[PDB]
Amino acid sequence: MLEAKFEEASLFKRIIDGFKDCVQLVNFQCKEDGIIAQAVDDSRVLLVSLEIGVEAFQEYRCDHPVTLGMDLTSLSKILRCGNNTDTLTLIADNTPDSIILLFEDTKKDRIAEYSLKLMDIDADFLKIEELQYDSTLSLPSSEFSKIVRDLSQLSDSINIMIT
Amino acid sequence: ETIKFVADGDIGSGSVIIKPFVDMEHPETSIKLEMDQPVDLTFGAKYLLDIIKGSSLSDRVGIRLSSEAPALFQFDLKSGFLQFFLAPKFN
Repeated sequence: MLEAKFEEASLFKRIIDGFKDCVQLVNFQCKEDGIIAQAVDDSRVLLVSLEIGVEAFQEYRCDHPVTLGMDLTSLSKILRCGNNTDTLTLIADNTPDSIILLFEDTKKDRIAEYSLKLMDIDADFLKIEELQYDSTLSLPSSEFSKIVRDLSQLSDSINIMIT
Repeated sequence: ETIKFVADGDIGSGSVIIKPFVDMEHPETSIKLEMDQPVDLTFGAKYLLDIIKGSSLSDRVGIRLSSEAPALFQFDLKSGFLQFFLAPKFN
């Protein structure tokens, strides 16, 4: 029986953008210590791996590992009721047909309750991270944003080279 | 030493060069790099454009590159992360 409270719905909405535009369905594994989710694009050249710990939520309690997989384009439509600054809560039970999404904000007036019906997806979970990589770098995400956006204008094919 | 981004397409070509450095006022705008091996890898722009979406989640992006495996792009959350593994092109 799951109950997980994001302090601001913006966060979760933003996290789903990372999957959307590149993946269709997805299993979300909920366990004592948080949520993990994995998805592979159609051509199988991109994997998206998500992990959210307990500390990222406001409240979080999950007393039983539960997979609730779902259509993301369906889920994002519910997220459009988002506000970004609203206190979003996720509820489930032992073996659930639906996840419940629960919005609230500062005035007691506006508590909306949504419900998305779940699906069966076959979980072929993938652990493909290597120990050693040839090179590691980190830079501002906004800076990276620009380089990719810019070079995408000239070619379908960007080449990274470290020497 | 040097990180180099190159798109060489139909209409023309573009080239960005960045050097690793440490910053004083804002240490979160620094460019970190440790290089065990030279890398030379091509990726589909299509996919990098889906990947960069995660900028809205974290200040920094952590890239791991290898000729042996799919590259890893990571945006860290407060107690969590969002990863993107993308396979480079064969040719």
